[PDB]
Amino acid sequence: RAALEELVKLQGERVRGLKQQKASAELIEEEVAKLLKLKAQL
Amino acid sequence: QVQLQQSGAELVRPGSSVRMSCKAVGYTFTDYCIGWIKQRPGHGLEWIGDICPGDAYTNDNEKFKDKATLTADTSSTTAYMQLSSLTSEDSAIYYCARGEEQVGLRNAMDYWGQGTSVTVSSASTKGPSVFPLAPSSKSTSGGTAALGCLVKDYFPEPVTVSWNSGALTSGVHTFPAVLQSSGLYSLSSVVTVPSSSLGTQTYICNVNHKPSNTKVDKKVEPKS
Amino acid sequence: DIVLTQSPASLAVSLGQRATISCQSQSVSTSTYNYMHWYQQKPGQPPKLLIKYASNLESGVPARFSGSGSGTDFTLNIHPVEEEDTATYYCQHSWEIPWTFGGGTKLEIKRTVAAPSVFIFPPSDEQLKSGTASVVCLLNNFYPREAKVQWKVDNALQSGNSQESVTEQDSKDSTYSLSSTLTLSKADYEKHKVYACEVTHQGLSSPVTKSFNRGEC
Repeated sequence: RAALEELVKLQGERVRGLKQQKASAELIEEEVAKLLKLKAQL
Repeated sequence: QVQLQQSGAELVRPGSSVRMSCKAVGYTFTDYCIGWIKQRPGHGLEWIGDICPGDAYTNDNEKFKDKATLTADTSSTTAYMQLSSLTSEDSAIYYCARGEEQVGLRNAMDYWGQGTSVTVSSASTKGPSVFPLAPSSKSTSGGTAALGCLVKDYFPEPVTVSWNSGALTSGVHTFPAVLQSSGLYSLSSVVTVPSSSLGTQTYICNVNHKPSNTKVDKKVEPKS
Repeated sequence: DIVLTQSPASLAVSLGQRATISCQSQSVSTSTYNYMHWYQQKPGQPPKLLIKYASNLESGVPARFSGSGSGTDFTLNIHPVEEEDTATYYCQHSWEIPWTFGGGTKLEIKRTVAAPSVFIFPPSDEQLKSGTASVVCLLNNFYPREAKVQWKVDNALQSGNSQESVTEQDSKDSTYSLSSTLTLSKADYEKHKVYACEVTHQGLSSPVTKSFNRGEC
């Protein structure tokens, strides 16, 4: 679980960084969808 | 319940700096960004910037680069906005609103604060004079008469008016304030009542002007 | 920045009919989501979110409100329209920084013609002590908003010495009210007798005048 929690924490910081970098809205969707996928496993 | 509790109205001089607060409760403070919105007559709504608490960063509007500064205090779950180099163009109502999830999609703003009115002026605070609008003696015996209160010469906005301590609300019209040429505001508040009640029933307008600590209870009766 | 063009800027719709507000801009949609949102703002109140992501109705918001469209065109629909729906409606994108709003659409509720009840008020003796006389004319609960208030003092038409205020459309009976204040100096006021307020409105088949005599009980 701790290994899976590490993935969610990291992916959640991925979508944050991309927001700070003012990346496109399309990219944010994809990465939020990744986080959603990971959260469903926890 | 999610609530965004903003600070009170402010009257400040041109060239000065002001700082307002936004207390957010009912949800995890660091999971959402908070948007700041500017509203002044004739300019609709305008996005000032977002604050994203926790590992705090901001989403910036270039038009408000040196004008607005967004900060946050996670421990007290309070967001702050500071407006500097204030001019008349900064006179507006400012809302804070809960925006997107920090790790979620781009979003709208669902929960809003009640707003903080900022008046940029060099004019002094002045309490209003309250004058009766006495019901006409020409009032139809079994019909409807009108009476009210004239609230004149005050600054700044707003004044609040109730009737009989808020018990009388039906038929009440409190008109929007009009800016007189003297730079002072003025408005009226009227109410329609049965003509058979003019000589027997009590009608008192409750005028309140917070910026000058002015509270006036004016009884309105037929002029004899 | 991204410009949101709303149309119309103002709208008048009868009870039970349909309100259609449009918002046009550059594409603020992906292939999956549409990042356009709708707000309602009534006078004296903060704006209230109605629709997020083009067509998702917020909980608590009546089903009479609906949204549609994608990419460059979005429409807000209100059906049926009710008295309490009088407000300004805004569109807003969350596509890319900065977020911007549309110009806004002022929705007026249309109703049957109502003639104004007219009342005139002489200045109080308390005010006269200060050296200023204010004469007020009241136009109560009328529709449409258009009304003509003409001040007369001893049958002499006035100009440039009055200011009128109008209430927001009542969210229950869809009427308006109007107050007109005639401002005179104590000297100019006490040199005359007959003060009259003449009102011209669609609901009136003839101009209605209310008057009083200075000093008359």
